[PDB]
Amino acid sequence: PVLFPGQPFGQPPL
Amino acid sequence: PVLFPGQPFGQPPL
Amino acid sequence: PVLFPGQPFGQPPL
Amino acid sequence: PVLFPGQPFGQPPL
Amino acid sequence: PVLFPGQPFGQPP
Amino acid sequence: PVLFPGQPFGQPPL
Amino acid sequence: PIVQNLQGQMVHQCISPRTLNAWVKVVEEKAFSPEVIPMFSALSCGATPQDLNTMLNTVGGHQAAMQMLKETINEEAAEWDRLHPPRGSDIAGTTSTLQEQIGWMTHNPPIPVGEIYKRWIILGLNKIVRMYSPTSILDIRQGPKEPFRDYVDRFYKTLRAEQTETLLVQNANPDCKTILKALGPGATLEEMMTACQG
Amino acid sequence: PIVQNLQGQMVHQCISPRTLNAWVKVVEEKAFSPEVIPMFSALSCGATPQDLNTMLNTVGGHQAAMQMLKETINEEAAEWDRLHREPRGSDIAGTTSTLQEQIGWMTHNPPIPVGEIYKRWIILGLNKIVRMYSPTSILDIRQGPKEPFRDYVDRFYKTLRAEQSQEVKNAATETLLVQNANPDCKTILKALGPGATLEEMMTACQG
Amino acid sequence: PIVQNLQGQMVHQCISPRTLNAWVKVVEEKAFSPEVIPMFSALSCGATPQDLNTMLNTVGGHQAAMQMLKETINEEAAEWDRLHPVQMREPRGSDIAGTTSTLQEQIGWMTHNPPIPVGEIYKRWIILGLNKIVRMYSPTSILDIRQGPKEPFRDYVDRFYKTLRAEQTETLLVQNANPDCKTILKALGPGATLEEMMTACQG
Amino acid sequence: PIVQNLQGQMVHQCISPRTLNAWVKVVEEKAFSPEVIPMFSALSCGATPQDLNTMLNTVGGHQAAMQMLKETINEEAAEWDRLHPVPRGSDIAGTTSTLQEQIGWMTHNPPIPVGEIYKRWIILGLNKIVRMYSPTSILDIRQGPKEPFRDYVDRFYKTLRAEQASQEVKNAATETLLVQNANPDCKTILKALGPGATLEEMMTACQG
Amino acid sequence: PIVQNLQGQMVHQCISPRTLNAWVKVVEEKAFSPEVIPMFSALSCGATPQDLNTMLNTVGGHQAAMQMLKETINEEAAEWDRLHPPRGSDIAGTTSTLQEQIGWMTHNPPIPVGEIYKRWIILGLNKIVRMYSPTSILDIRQGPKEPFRDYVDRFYKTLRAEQTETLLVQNANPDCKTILKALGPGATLEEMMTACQG
Amino acid sequence: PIVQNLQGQMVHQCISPRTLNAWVKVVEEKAFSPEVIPMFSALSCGATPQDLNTMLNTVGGHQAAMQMLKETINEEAAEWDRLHPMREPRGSDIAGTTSTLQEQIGWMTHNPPIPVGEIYKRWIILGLNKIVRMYSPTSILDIRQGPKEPFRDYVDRFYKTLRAEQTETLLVQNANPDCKTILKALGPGATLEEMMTACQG
Repeated sequence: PVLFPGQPFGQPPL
Repeated sequence: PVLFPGQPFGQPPL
Repeated sequence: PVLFPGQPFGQPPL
Repeated sequence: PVLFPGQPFGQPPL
Repeated sequence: PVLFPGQPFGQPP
Repeated sequence: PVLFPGQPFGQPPL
Repeated sequence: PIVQNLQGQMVHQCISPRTLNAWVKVVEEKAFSPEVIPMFSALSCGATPQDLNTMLNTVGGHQAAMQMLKETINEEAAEWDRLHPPRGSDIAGTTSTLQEQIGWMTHNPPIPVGEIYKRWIILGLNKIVRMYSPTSILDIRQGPKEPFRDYVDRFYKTLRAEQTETLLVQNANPDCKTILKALGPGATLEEMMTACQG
Repeated sequence: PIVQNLQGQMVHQCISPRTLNAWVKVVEEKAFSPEVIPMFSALSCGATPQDLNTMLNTVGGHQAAMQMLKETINEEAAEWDRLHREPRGSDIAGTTSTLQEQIGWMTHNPPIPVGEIYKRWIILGLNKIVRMYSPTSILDIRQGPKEPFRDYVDRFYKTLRAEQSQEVKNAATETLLVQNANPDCKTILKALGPGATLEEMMTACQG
Repeated sequence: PIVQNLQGQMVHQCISPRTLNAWVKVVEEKAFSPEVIPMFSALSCGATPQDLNTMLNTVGGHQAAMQMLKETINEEAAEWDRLHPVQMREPRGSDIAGTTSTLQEQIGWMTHNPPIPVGEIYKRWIILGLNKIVRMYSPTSILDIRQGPKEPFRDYVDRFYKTLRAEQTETLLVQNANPDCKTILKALGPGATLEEMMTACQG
Repeated sequence: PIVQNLQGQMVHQCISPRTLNAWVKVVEEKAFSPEVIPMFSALSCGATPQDLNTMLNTVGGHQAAMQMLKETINEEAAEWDRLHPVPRGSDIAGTTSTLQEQIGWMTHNPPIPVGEIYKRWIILGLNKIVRMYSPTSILDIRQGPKEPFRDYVDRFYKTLRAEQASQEVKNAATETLLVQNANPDCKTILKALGPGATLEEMMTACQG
Repeated sequence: PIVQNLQGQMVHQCISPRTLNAWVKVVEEKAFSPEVIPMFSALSCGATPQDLNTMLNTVGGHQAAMQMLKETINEEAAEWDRLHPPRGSDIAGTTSTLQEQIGWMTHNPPIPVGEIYKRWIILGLNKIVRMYSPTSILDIRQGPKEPFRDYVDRFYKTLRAEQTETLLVQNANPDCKTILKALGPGATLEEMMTACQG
Repeated sequence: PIVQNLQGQMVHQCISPRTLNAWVKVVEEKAFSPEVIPMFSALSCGATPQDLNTMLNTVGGHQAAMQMLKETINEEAAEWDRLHPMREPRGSDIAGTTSTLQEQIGWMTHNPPIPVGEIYKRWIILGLNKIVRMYSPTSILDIRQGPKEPFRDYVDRFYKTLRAEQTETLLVQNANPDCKTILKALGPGATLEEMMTACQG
């Protein structure tokens, strides 16, 4: 998914 | 008159 | 009618 | 004088 | 001095 | 280091 | 709203925080006193139908009034649809987009859908002020030791919410009533209030 | 109101939330003290008749005053009609004129400043209300037994400001201020004589 | 956000302290009442996806709601990717959310001709997620709203349509009124306006 | 006031609600403390005579002071008329001049800054008022038994500012009167430090 | 900061009173809660190193936190010097002038020393948020009469400051836990919260 | 102050009501805490000597500090006149007592410029630092951790004091027995994060 639980909004993954 | 008792300011007549 | 009871102002129909 | 007592500041005479 | 004791800031001599 | 304790952020050295 | 700029062109701007807050706070503080309507009109200056809906939707509570307002908008929208076979729902902002709204407003000749919709909203707000007016003009009478100035304030304040020659003088207390009738008809309010001062 | 821009052209602007609120709050706090009028005038700088009507209409309460204000506007509108698109008295008051027409007259060359003419009527009405709402007459202002002269003079010119003729107010000031002072200060001020400045008078009655 | 200027050109501006504080305070005071959403939409006028994320991140607390909001975004982003598979590159769901796109690309799409309003698309998802949260956090059901013994009709109607707004009329409003008013409302008959109903149950 | 714009031209603007309120509130809160004058000067930056009159007319109360201020303007206007026999004194004060004439004079080349001249008269009158209304004399400022030196010095120079006597008197008051009126504990320490010590050194010495 | 204008050019502006005050107040009120960081990032939009230093210097108190922030800047500044033989001190704004900072930022190609220095600061602030986080995720457990909504709020609030599938349901109270496990795995938080409402 | 416009030119602007109020209020509220100085520098951005004088003159109260500030300005001005015996500005010209607004703008907008506003601000900030030094109530030696005071709160009071007065040995030595024992048991060269984490529980 785009946003994992706990990480901020607009957080770049990896 | 231009303004009657009760009606607001800038109120058109009739 | 344009606006129905409960729904916000400027709510599209259907 | 320019300003008589009681008259607002900048008020014209006559 | 530029400013003597008690004189406003920017006060000329 | 760049910053020392009890000094402002951006204090120039020497 | 749609306003001018440095180049001298009608362009869309976002409704500001100041304007949003000002409208929320006036409704919170004054509820629906007569003066809330002229403040709404001023704060919705150059407003698009979207902006008007935004201002109304930001109101928390008073949903009885907001529901009455919706029913007024419907009546006026239906009347527009009758007279114009931009529909009524487009002026209300339900079936129209911001781009279309700006299109009509900045057209030559323009069709000010913002002003037409505001006219409907103000017409609805006037009914709500009528409803929420606590006292009738007939019930406003000068107290025993009430000054004439305070009485006249209560008279015209009440008259404003409901909406003079005979009713004002006749509902004054004995001491003032004698002086006002002694002054005679066709006297100005200034002359009346100067008379019932001491 | 109508104001200039970057290009240097007289263009209409919407009345700001700051100005609207400022006017509402000054009337709420100060009611109709003399100083409310110059604030009204300043806050309505470059205003159209519509803006003036907006400002007056936003006032909640004080409807006795607002009614007196309507009656003054009627008299001035009637007077204008008697002495005089060409604007009528009702057009200046903003009842029978649109924003388009008001901007037309105000930005015309030569301009007919209907905003300023209508402000003149409103200010003239507000002055009458300040007169009315003034509690004390200048004749009733007298220095107390142990009242400082500074406080007495404050009351005198505050009252005089609300009472408002120039020929009278000068005659009032010259004779009435000294005459209504207490015995001790009165002797000193008469000893100091006519043509003495207020600074000299207040310094003389300090101790 | 992206706005016009003196020259009449769509340019990026930094989000203002007024807009930042306004959004923080409205959440602190109104939590998630129905009227919070139109305030968010207005305060996020012309916003980039970055700006939308900034606004959401500035909210302290309410992390149950923000998590529910994150899950709604994932569903709408997944639906976007399905309907839009694979000048500048065409935006994915994560690009609209502002996780895999830069500010320059966001400005690029929004000011393109024809434009792709990623800010408005992303806002649509957020507002859809906020509506669900307003649904959840609604304390009372419409069935439980009933006029009290000495409660005025005006105050009752306020509570009715306040609860109805958060949940989302003809029969339920009159039926849950108290005996004295109920008799008057039914006596007025069907198809009567709310104004007529409230005027009837005033005294 | 008259200010610059995007094009770089001197044009008239209306006085802002912020400025109007700021001036009303400062007078309400500070009356005629010395610091009111520089606030007036700043808030009236680029002001026309009309704008200066607007600001003064917005002051409710303090009418003794405003009357004293009127008389100062009269004295300065009469002097202007004496030195300039042909803008009259009344034109600078904004009574006999219109806004268009005031903008004319101020934006002329070479300019005649009637706003700045009138402000000079107003500030000269406000200074007289500040002197009048100063409550305490410098001779009456003396350190309390348990009053910190910092607080004592504050009261001394606050009072010295409002009295605003000649520079010779201010220099003389600071040199001898400050130390002489300090309490015994600190006084002993200050005289031990010797003459020509800076205020920083004096205040650091009497901290504990 | 450095921002655009009417002519469409990057130019230096003085940091506003609004921005200054906004940052001082959010620190005074929220201390170092997680949400303080994104507010800092936003208020420092387009900020120069000088502007970033100004914002940090205006913070009264919290000098423990600010010292930890300095030590982080030193570490990142030392690391920059290692990888780049603009120095670390120039990015931090100690050895560089405003003219040089604007020079690098408005260069083509640009070296955004403001954004690099902000990255160090935000990295340091995250460490402070870590430190000042009171509770661990393992200690968050649903109370006896605590609504599930309130429990979930505490869970993810703690999770946010620290930095799910098993720990959230396992630490819930008996009544809700039975319902949540009965719903099964892969259930959305909306479904979980709706299930434990009554 | 002197700032840019649409045309990209340095032009004089009046000091704003917001800036005038902000500076008065920050001095009323924060007196002379360390953080007042950076606020002053930010509020006086691009200021002329005139504008700085206005900001200082709007301060009611704190006249001990303002007098100290005058003496500092004198010392810096006298040093400028010694090192500096287009007409270049004297010390009084930088302080704005003997220079007009025209002349101040003249120096600041010249090519090459002589930034009399920034030089005068330097003297003022230098004087304000001495005042913050003075108005610091506690010495660094007297800051010691209480019996039940958390280590976080102790470190806050330590560096707050240190900031106003202006570390390795004095911070650990003045801590309470329980934390001191742990801090020395972590060893020298440890970061403040590691020290605070150690004395948390």
